[PDB]
Amino acid sequence: PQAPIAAYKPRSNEILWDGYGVPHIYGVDAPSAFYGYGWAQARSHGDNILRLYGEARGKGAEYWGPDYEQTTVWLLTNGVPERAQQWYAQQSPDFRANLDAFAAGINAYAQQNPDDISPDVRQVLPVSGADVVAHAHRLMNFLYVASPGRTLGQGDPPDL
Amino acid sequence: SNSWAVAPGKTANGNALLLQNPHLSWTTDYFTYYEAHLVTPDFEIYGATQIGLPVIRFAFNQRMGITNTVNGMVGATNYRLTLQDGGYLYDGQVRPFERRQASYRLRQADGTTVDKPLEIRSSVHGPVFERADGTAVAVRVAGLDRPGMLEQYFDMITADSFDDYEAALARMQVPTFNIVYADREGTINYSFNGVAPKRAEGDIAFWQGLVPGDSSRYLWTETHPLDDLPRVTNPPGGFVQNSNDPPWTPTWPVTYTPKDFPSYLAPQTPHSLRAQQSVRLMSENDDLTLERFMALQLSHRAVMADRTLPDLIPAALIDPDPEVQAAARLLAAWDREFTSDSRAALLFEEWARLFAGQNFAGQAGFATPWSLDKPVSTPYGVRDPKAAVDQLRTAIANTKRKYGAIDRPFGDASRMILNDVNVPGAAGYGNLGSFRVFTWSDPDENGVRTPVHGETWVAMIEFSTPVRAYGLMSYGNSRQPGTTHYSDQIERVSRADFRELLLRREQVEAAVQERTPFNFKP
Repeated sequence: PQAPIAAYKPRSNEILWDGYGVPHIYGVDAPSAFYGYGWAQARSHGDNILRLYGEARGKGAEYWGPDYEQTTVWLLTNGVPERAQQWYAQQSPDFRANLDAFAAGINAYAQQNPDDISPDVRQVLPVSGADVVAHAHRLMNFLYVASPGRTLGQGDPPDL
Repeated sequence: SNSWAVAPGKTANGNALLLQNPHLSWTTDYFTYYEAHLVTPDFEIYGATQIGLPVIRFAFNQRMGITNTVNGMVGATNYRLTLQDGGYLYDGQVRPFERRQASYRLRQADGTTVDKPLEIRSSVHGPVFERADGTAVAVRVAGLDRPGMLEQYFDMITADSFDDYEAALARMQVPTFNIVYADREGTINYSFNGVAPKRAEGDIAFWQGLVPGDSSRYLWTETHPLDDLPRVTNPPGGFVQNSNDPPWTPTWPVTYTPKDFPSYLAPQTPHSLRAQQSVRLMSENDDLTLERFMALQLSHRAVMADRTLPDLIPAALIDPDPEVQAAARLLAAWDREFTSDSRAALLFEEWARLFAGQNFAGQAGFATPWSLDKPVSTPYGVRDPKAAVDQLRTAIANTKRKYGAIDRPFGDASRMILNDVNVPGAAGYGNLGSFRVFTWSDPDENGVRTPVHGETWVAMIEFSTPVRAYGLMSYGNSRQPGTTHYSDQIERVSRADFRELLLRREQVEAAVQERTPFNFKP
């Protein structure tokens, strides 16, 4: 039974990015790697991440007006933001710390590079572990499983 | 989306192979994928995931990997309520709603907010919405008590063994998706995963429609555990697959049938021609290398032309219109591959739009209907060739109007364009048989079209020691304004020139172009 190659043991926290902008995040422990990952995602997709986290808070209509209002009504009516706070508290201690670290990484990216964050989404910062849980909740249960279109009797999302 | 896992016995070198190949919109923000590599002293994960997710759904490492496709697990019910006397009828008697006065703020054009009230009503079923047409619908979503979705994925993708993988999967915290697994020890697995309500009656279509909201008869309360769901591990055929087909040919020969499961879990509809190709490409090939595995992934066959052109062409050559006759000869001489240089493909698509509907999934035009007894060779034939020739007449006109001619090269109309990169297209619509998918948009005024959806993250992994993996991301790793990493992979995609995915520290150090020291002080 051949064993795999020796696992790398990181001695410092660093992102080594390659020439296509792929981050290789090395952490001395789990929370450090999650923080690095949050930082990297904020660098690569920061604006749209903040916008989505804003929506999953129930705050789309408040932050960005009418175009975001029907999603706000869907998510508030289905209790998504409060349920996310519940699920966040119901995490295991260890995994909650990874989620907090991911959110801290986002916040730290934005704090050290405020020029990279679009004006319209700055009001979303700071983000929390619960925000991360909430977007995942909206995505799985209230986009994939239960879509507004199926319940409300509308149409299917952007292609054509 | 496509997904393949191949067992060691079906390969030349003896190492399992995995294909990750999700198809989603190239524009929808929450569907945008991101590639990354996380390494700590205790775990390593490489792969892609939707932005804003802190765990990698399409992951692999030196020991194992997974991939996902949409299965449509019916995890919610929409109930039609019968309103009466300010309440709703339920088990003979009027029952009042739970009602809660909430509110939210709405941004105004001048940058201020106004406070807007929002009543939230629930029946026993769940929250109540009113459709425009006046129907009161209560929605009941399963699995609202499953807080561990992210951690389940995290434990699945860092599993020390298949047994640990399965134990995590078995928590039922991930509410949907087909999930395919493979590892360096040689195990492959397919699971039709999700949180599915236990119900005592009704097939899937009944539970996808509006279910009566006036009786506890239809009020489910429990959900199925993992071992009630279609699954396949290390099957005799040496592979598993799913290309969004119902879970009834996840391998070949099969290991179960629809009768073996409750009829509300998955449909028993005809498998797409892409799904049929998925099965053929794995089953008909033996002694697979990673190189051959990758070549097979690029398959772009107009399978529906295989099923229809034998009947359509001679019928069309009978027609007195010289243009229809010429359309028939052009189609007859085509090798039935969606290549850049194909002069017939665009015209064939337009014919198929009419023959099989705008989504190409229509069955009524075929002479021989689909059957699970011949799941990769039906449906077949043209039922009414005279009608189909009329469809070709119309399609000729449509083709000329959209593209300027009946024989414009496929890759001249079909382009992949990101920022200032503009490269020739190939492959196409899944429902026509193309395994590699590019769901081409409608053309602009000049007949140019681009992918709205299709290949996004694509990776193929051999679980040798060390592992060997290749991949591309159609739309790059960044979408932030000004990034050099949005349009920098699409030219490679146009040539199927895959990047070696770099997991070993020495490879990473050789490829490094930027270093971000960080530290996290809780």
